[PDB]
Amino acid sequence: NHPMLMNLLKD
Amino acid sequence: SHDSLRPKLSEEQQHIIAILLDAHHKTYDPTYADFRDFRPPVRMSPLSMLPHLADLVSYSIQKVIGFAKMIPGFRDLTSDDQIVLLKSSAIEVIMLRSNQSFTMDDMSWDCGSQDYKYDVTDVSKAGHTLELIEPLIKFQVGLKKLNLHEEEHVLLMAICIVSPDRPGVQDAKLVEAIQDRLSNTLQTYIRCRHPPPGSHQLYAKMIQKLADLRSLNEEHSKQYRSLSFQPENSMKLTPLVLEVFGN
Ligand SMILES: CCCC(CCC)(c1ccc(OC[C@@H](O)CO)cc1)c1ccc(OC[C@H](O)C(C)(C)C)cc1
Repeated sequence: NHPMLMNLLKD
Repeated sequence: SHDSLRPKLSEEQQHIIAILLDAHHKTYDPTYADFRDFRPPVRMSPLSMLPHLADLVSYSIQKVIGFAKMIPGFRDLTSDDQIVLLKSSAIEVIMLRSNQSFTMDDMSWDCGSQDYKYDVTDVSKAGHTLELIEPLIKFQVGLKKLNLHEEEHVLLMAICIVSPDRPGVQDAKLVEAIQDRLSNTLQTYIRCRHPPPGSHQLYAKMIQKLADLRSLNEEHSKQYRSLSFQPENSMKLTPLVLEVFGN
């Protein structure tokens, strides 16, 4: 449950 | 013993440094132009700086994540480990990166206009007490006095992030493998590029600053938990701060 962190990590 | 006792920087170590300098330069704005987009500072209502500083911290978390993604190997860890590492380190990296704007004159953060010149009273007006403020200022002064090269500063932030001993890390050995490559690069950099004196005992002093950051993290976390327990305070935070620091 860390969608914003996960988004900022994605490429 | 070989990569660590290496006399001069290898080509690989040189690339690591170049990558981290680029990563820092694309995630640290020394003009602080985005600060005008935050909720305005309110000074002189005791938590009056909480909204502005919540925005500043939220912005800073985004930049720390941006930096972390460029550390060689970091993106090759599992997503869960990346998350754990960033949740645990974010406040420490913020403390490290802020040192670039910190001035020993009046022990303030110059960012770089009067409204965005932050002092101990601003931290106080975010809800923090002297139990945090005092060791935080000590740390900023201690770090500033080390007079790090930018190379050492970016290596220290990366080493901070990729710490295998954080609670919740799954693949500790893989994390350690990255941290070791970075620590060796730092050791070799200091030996061959940092002139005596000031290279004297520099590596051990930097490692000590990492331990000091752990203590500062614990104190900040305790105070944050106290503040954010009251939902009217949590309401004033940002979605990313809540996600990364908890609610
Ligand atoms: C007066 C603020 C000084 C400081 C010191 C951190 C060492 C700061 C942070 C980021 C900066 O960013 C810019 C910098 O990197 C440019 O070099 C500058 C300064 C800070 C900010 C917020 C603080 O608390 C926030 C609460 O915990 C909250 C709201 C989460 C509930 C505590 C300290």
